[PDB]
Amino acid sequence: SLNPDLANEDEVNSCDYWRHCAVDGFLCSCCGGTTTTCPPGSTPSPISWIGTCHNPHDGKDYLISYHDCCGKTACGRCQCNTQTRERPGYEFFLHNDVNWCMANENSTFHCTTSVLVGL
Amino acid sequence: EVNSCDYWRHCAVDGFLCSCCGGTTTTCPPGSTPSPISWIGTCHNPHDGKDYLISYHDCCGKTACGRCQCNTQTRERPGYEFFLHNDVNWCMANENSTFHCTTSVLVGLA
Amino acid sequence: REVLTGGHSVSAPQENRIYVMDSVFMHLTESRVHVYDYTNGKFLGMVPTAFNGHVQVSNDGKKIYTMTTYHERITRGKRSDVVEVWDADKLTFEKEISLPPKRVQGLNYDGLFRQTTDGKFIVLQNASPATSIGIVDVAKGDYVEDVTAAAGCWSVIPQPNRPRSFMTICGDGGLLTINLGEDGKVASQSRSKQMFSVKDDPIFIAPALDKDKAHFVSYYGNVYSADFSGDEVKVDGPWSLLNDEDKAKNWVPGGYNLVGLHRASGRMYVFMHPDGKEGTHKFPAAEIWVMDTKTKQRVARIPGRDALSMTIDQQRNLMLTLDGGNVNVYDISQPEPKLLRTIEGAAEASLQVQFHPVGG
Amino acid sequence: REVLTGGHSVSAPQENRIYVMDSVFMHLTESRVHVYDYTNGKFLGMVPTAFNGHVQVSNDGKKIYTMTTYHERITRGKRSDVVEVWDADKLTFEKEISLPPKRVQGLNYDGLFRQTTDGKFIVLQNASPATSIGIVDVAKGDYVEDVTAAAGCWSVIPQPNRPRSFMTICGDGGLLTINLGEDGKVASQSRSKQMFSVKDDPIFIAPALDKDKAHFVSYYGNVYSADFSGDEVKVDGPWSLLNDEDKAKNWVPGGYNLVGLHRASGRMYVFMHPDGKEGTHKFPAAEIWVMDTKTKQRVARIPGRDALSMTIDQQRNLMLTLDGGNVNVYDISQPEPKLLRTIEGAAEASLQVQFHPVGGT
Ligand SMILES: *NC(=O)Cc1c[nH]c2ccccc12
Ligand SMILES: *NC(=O)Cc1c[nH]c2ccccc12
Repeated sequence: SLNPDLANEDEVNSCDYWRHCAVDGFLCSCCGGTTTTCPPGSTPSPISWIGTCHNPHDGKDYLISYHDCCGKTACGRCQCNTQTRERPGYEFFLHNDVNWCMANENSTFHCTTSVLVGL
Repeated sequence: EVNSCDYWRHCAVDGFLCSCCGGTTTTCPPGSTPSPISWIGTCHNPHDGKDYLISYHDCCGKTACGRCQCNTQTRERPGYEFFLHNDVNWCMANENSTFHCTTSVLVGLA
Repeated sequence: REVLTGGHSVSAPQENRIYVMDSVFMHLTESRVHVYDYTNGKFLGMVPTAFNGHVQVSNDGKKIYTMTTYHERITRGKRSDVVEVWDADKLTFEKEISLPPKRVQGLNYDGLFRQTTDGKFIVLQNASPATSIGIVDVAKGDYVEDVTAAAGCWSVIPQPNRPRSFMTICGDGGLLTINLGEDGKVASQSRSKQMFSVKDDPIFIAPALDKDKAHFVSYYGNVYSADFSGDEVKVDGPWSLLNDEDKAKNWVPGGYNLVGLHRASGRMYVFMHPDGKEGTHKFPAAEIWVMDTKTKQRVARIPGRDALSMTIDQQRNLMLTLDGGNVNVYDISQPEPKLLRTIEGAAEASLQVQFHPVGG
Repeated sequence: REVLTGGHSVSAPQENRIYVMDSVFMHLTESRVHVYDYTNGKFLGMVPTAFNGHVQVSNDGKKIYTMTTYHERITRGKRSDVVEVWDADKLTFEKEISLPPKRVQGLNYDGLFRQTTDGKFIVLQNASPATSIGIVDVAKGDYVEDVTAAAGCWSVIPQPNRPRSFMTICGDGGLLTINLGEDGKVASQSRSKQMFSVKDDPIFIAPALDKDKAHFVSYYGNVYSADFSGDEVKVDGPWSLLNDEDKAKNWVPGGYNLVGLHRASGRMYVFMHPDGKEGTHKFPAAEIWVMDTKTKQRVARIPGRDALSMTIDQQRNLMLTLDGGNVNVYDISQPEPKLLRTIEGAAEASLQVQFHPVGGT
């Protein structure tokens, strides 16, 4: 449940995959990267929106950091717009209608993912 | 009729018709700049049955209009007969070469 | 014989024009504003806005303002955040105004790029990710103030009853009010009491804006208000958009620019859908509800056409709705909106449409 | 538990890779190269190429070269035409080479952006609209100078039997051959006799390219040849692609990068359609025809899948075809091509696909 690299790609590349519960953007795993690796030539964001998602496979709740990969034009693949627990900009780090590449050397948005922090 | 790719004057348009972009067959949409150069076509007029020279000037310096895309090729030829050729950007010599839309300017009888 | 000419003005009167901000998210570096005639659906022109542009029209109707980000080589090189002033009739670039490299990059809510009622100052949201509000003096073509008082707040709600005042929603669930002097620097400010519970009943940022107050709807279908008829904002709420039957099918609001106020009647327009639950706050409208804000009761409901964003024209009694690609034009002169037309393919990915100002 | 990292190389080995040049004509300022694995249709990465990018892979397979146009403010400000060198494995930018502000802006025919056989020089089409050929010295990262001798000609056909020679097709219906010195300047040139009638039998610019000769098809379904095995080019043609039945149904070629040659067998591949007439030269393929260039006979015909452009890989005996959005992969090791798979949604608006080079010395 916790190791997308061992899962069927069709499963991880779906907006319904449990950890993608507050993703607004193109899944990096569909863009030549993996859940935890930027596509070649795109740069991880040092900041992100965050939140928790429920894992119905093990029945536990996990903290997720929705980092972007940046400095390449829009990947265009696997667009998701899921919004579990997402809140407006007055709770800024829970908000996904802003470009989390915004403080990168080049802020062009390429793709987004869901990085597993912990329980 | 004039916004249709089958309109007789549009016989060598490869681009977006300016008349669908806030312009007309012979005026650029606001804020886009005519190209001083163009490809030319000879198109047949189905009304009077005469053939007319058309000058396919582009309007330039704004991003793609995206409406009324045509790709008609009557009498069009490759780049070795360059002024009959329509797979190049006729905005290429403008101050800003970004391609916005294509016009169909009637010059006169062939 | 014919000659191709440029230098032409938009072919329809200002009063017919609407502005569809197309993010073109699939190719977000070529975002643009599409200009349409709402009376007949005719495409009138466009303004290019590079990466994730934002747009507004000057209150006096003369100019279009854009906010965007450039880089020397797009995906590399030095960043330039700017405001651009464009002529509203020629759709031509006039002036670039340099901003610090922190202008908000995000979806096109109205409140991220606004202006004072008097039109002399542009007021915009920054995120570095630390938030502040930037003030641009239009006449001087300069960035003249940076409102760090607004740290931890978000979005700009102008006060239509004052020349250079606006509010913002803060992390305490209250409003910060900023009154700018005639130089664009903060002249005074005030903080309201808490209006809503950030944790328990979050509001959508989009105001239903009257001349002297603003209403806000919440994720759970309540309504809050901020009355600025005086120097200090008075806050209240909640009242509920929902009756018992409504609650039975879990109706809640959803969308982006999701509400509107018809000032003459006090009718508030809100996009709603059934089967609400955590995660549905941006779902397309199943219905539009028409609420009487005086009686705090619904008066009508109509099909939502999957709409996500709207805007209101007060003087012609019009509501536009937008589903991402298509714009619906409604007559709202009477309590039940009447659908007049749909403009299909007005955008590829737009969450914001706005009317040309006519009110001076 | 996890950390997002960058600096990673393309996941599939070079020999699996193809490059689909997406013009994104609807948003032509955000054109890009999409890198795919042709063996399984997997999307591997991409290279951004601004306004109407062009692309090729270095002959040695190490770098991707792009050519594009920037402006300081995109739709206003100073113009910069460039070639960029990108690392093939990391898909990262390495070097910009400044060009004069006249690089060809147009659809992605192969011949507009090429390189010498030895890989030392990039050879590109300029149009101001006056035409000339540009020479870029890759090692030095410099533009050498305009090949003015090429005025009134169009496109670049490298000679694979010489290290720094190429040809161009001229308005007189002949070919101009340019031989570069080690410094990338013109060392000598020659002009062929007239190959084709520009007025009566215009040819498509896309060559079916062998090591020492190139074949060209015409709007009317004739074939012309330029043989450069000897010191000067020998031209010939026409011969007809068409038998009597074919002629009766008005079959003619149509497409963009519409031909290919499998060098070891001499088979030429051509996109064809029926009901040909003035204006049909860019119509999608009703069929792909496979011709034996030695016997001048057709040896196969297969459904065209509305293809517009193709490319051939000599080292793996493959043909790729492309309809604007989808890429079809064919085994061409026998006269009848065999369709292996289709990669759907490789591009929004591409008229050019190319293999990552393997071998080829
Ligand atoms: N999660 C992201 O960073 C993707 C994203 C979502 N909305 C926007 C708006 C502008 C740029 C990037 C965006
Ligand atoms: N010629 C035109 O008006 C439009 C057009 C068609 N193909 C291209 C390619 C690049 C730029 C403009 C183009």
